[PDB]
Amino acid sequence: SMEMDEKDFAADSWSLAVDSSFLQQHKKEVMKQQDVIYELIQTELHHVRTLKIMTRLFRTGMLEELHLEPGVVQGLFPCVDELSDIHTRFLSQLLERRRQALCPGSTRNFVIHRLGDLLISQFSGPSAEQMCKTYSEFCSRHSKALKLYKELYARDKRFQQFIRKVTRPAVLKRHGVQECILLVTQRITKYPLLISRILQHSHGIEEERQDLTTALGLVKELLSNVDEGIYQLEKGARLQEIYN
Amino acid sequence: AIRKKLVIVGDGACGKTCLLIVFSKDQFPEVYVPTVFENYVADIEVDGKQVELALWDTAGQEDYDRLRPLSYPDTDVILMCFSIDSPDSLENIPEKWTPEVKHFCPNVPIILVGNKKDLRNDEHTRRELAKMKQEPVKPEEGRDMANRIGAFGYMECSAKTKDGVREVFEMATRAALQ
Ligand SMILES: C[C@H]1C=CN(CC2C=Nc3ccccc32)CC1
Repeated sequence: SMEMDEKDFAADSWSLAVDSSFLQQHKKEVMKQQDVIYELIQTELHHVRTLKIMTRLFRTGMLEELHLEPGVVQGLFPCVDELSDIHTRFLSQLLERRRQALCPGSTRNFVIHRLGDLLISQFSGPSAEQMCKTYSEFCSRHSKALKLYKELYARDKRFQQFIRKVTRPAVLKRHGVQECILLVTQRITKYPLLISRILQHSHGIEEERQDLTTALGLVKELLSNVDEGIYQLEKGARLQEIYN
Repeated sequence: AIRKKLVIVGDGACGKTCLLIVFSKDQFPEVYVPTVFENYVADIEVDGKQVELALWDTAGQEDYDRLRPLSYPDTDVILMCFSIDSPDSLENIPEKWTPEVKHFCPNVPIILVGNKKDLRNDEHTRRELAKMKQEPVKPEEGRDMANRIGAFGYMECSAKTKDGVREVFEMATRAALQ
């Protein structure tokens, strides 16, 4: 991620991110809502950072430094380009909404009043259909990717030296090839936990409460559709095994 | 520094995310208690052995039966959570979670963790439960369940007051090493 956005999301909460003289000007309920909204953008920035590691560091690193088929690299990181474009666009609209909410003469003090319209747009229409289709594919190829990684690491010396080398810096501690795959898979289920806690503290403006109410139903409908279209793929699974 | 994977399972209101946050931060979050837990690699040295313990959560996955098992591959220790102020969460342990964990993680040790032990001696908590013909989970009830389900251990902790949290994860590291 870029240095501008890391510093903007370095603090543990919105009440720590904003200037203490600006925090003092607000109600308790507003700070509570803003802490939960900040968590959504902070965890989305980290999710996008994870996907940029899988594509720029893992995927492209293997393509430009190792001698394995492009079908092997594809088996390791399925739909990473499709996911990275989906989440970078979602992050882009979240960060822009925050920037437009900043006070004149400030780069830290902001208050996001309208979020539901942004989440309704993301979790409905063609953007929702592209997430349903991409996550159903990713999560089906999830176990196949882990076995391919385990096979490769235990049988290729150059792949082992590549992995040990790129995952050596302390900042990559939580981001292995397998932790990245699980981090992506678990992300979709984090949205109804965050949207329900924002909705819990958004009862002041009735329009915001109903928009978040709708956005939460859109996420649950999307999650139900992703889950209903999952069927684990196995490398070298016979046709007889699949119809049994 | 051998790498081991720990996964925490349980009902939504059992307090599993809180436990994982309090351990990783090592401090009760003074200003904001986070909604979600992504992952964490804990540096733990139990009994002279250095182990990196990856900490995972199934929170949010409880209703998604074909999404939840994608957290189970390569698990070394399972922490089976239940709330002490919710006796119905303990009842769900042998008939919902236990068949599922033993199917996807065969031969992986399970530690029965009763969270929120502070609420066992809480006024409002005992008062609410009495209004449904109930009381908080007693120590012998948790131990009996841990035995009945074939758990490696039964432990109790309070994520709020921090009592017993360090030892759950040092014992988990030990179970993962067997
Ligand atoms: C241990 C402290 C942790 C949370 N505090 C309340 C708080 C501050 N920000 C928010 C946002 C949403 C919900 C609750 C809060 C009080 C106690």
